[PDB]
Amino acid sequence: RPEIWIAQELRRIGDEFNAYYA
Amino acid sequence: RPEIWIAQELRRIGDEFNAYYA
Amino acid sequence: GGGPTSSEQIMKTGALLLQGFIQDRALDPVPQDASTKKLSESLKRIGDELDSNMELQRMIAAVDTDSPREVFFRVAADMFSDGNFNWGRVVALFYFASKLVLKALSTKVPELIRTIMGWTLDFLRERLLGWIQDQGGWDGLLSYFGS
Amino acid sequence: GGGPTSSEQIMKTGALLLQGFIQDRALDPVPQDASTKKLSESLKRIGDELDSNMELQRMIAAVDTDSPREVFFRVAADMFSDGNFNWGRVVALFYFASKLVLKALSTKVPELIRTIMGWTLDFLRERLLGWIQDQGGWDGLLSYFGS
Repeated sequence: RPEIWIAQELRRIGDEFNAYYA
Repeated sequence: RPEIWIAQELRRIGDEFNAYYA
Repeated sequence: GGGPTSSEQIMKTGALLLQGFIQDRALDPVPQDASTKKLSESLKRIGDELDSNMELQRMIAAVDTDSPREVFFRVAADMFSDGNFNWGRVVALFYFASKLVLKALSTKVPELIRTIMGWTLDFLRERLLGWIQDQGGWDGLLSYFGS
Repeated sequence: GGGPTSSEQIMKTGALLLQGFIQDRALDPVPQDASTKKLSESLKRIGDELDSNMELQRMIAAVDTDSPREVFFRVAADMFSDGNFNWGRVVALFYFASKLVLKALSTKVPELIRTIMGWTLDFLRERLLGWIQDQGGWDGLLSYFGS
């Protein structure tokens, strides 16, 4: 399901942001 | 009322078209 | 099995012409047979002309946005109230219908933004607020970005 | 009289940030005080980055369009299902909300076209059809345009 793919991609993106901004 | 202005302008436009296309 | 004069064909071809017109004023092109495409090309020219009618554009933008349906039928009825008919009027009505689509949406984007904001802020209040408070609110994100 | 940690300010500032974000991804800019504008500028950069994420764009476009609300809450719930929170996730959720606005509308334009076509063709059938039949249908308009 694209919805789950998107949730997974946004979580990945968020956590990557956090690694760089923290 | 803009609605009436528009109806008047479209009628004018239509009848002008008809003068040129007929 | 009806020809061009049949109500069936008038409604079918009218729908194709109108849909093509509305898409012109804007995704993919309405499929049209050769004769119908030829009409559409003429309608494109009239639409192009009327789009440069700045007064008309100003007035269409000025119209009250709450009930586009009432606007449509009032304009349509008013246009033809003298009992006269000609092709110029029919095409101008189709043009107005096309502009109403763009106008109507112009109401839609604001309403969609507000609706989607409602979901997001609802989720935030009920699921994220506690954690955000732990950061000292959005001033925490200021810090996060190095500001 | 609450400060940044207050639920009042978190909801007020969150609404301003989200509305500004959604308008970025697109009319006039949401009025924001100096500190809030500074956050918005950072969010603009993250949005800019994620807009170039072609896989993500493909998937957002691929989503079933019937109930954007269900999509939003399923994504939101899924994102935070591991019980973890950070600012990166909050911002990515705001980004998704902004894209949902554009997506949702993409359903709206088709539905608006069909609705407005309904009015127009209804008027045509009941008010114009007789006259159009007198022309021999739309082939009459072909003649009219000199085709």
